[PDB]
Amino acid sequence: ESIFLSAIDMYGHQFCIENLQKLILSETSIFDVLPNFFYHSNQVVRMAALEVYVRRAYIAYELNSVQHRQLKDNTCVVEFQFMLPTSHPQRMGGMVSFRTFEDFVRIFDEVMGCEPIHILNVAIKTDCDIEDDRLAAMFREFTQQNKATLVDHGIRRLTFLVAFPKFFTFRARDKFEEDRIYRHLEPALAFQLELNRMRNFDLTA
Amino acid sequence: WVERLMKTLRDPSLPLLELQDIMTSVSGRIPPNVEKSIKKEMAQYASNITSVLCQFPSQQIANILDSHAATLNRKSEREVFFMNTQSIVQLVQRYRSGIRGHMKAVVMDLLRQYLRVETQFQNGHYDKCVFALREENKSDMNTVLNY
Repeated sequence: ESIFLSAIDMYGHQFCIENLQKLILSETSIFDVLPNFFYHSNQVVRMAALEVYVRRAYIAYELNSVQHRQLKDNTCVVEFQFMLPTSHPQRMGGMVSFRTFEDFVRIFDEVMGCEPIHILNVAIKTDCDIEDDRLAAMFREFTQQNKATLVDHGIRRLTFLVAFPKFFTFRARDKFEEDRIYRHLEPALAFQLELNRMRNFDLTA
Repeated sequence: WVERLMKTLRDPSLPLLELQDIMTSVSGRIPPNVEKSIKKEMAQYASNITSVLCQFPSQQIANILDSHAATLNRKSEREVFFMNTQSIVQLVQRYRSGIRGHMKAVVMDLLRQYLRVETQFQNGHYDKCVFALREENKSDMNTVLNY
């Protein structure tokens, strides 16, 4: 929070940049803290936290063009343009946070106004009582009823972060909207760790 | 005027606009290699606007130009390159530390203007200070008048 909040006053002190880089490229996991910057109070720290989160999670993907976009309500969006160096070889993506659950569906069509090459990450503040079954049911309802991921522009996968972090991944393209493999794991690390070499096994994390 | 200057100097889009003007005004006499590289680098900078890690690629522009100068074509292909790139050199030198450093530099320079005049009229009466200036700037009285 020191790094993420001291950069905010006037970004570009020529040491804050390096400190953000350290948060990206340090050994210590900060994924137990980064989802707490839903807004926090500044509303600019959203931008910084999303940058660090995506850049640390998407270490393996080669990022080239990141940009911060705003709406005049509660919707910090960030778009990312990267490529795949050596794995199924140019995708695009983005990330946005919400509150409780219904704020997601409320402006779901607005946040999408940025081949299904798009990837969307969604982070939802529900800081109470891990209930994985209920969470999964709630997400399945949206992904089974609403097919904006196919008809708007094409999103390959939709990943929900529940706030330590509890990831739930849903692909509304070909298979049933569920993923038992990457439960509690962000599938951005699917190339960092060679999980495709396990077709012959049934795995439990 | 002050408020508008402060808003302008904190806008990340300023240095690239400057780059656009100085690069477009000189299309010829620039090697195609450096031209292409510069256009690419500034496009990347534009793509990263509104990001906490967004920084003006002054060093990278300087790097490609110094790479061509490291090749160092001789005999009228030397001087043409060093001269028709001077505007870019000035721009990158201004933004070595980013928009932050450039902002502080501008405001500091104005404060120095103040001191440049007002430290000469301390130490006594008007006419004495004027005579001091007259005896320093012997060969030009317009400087004295400006003070």
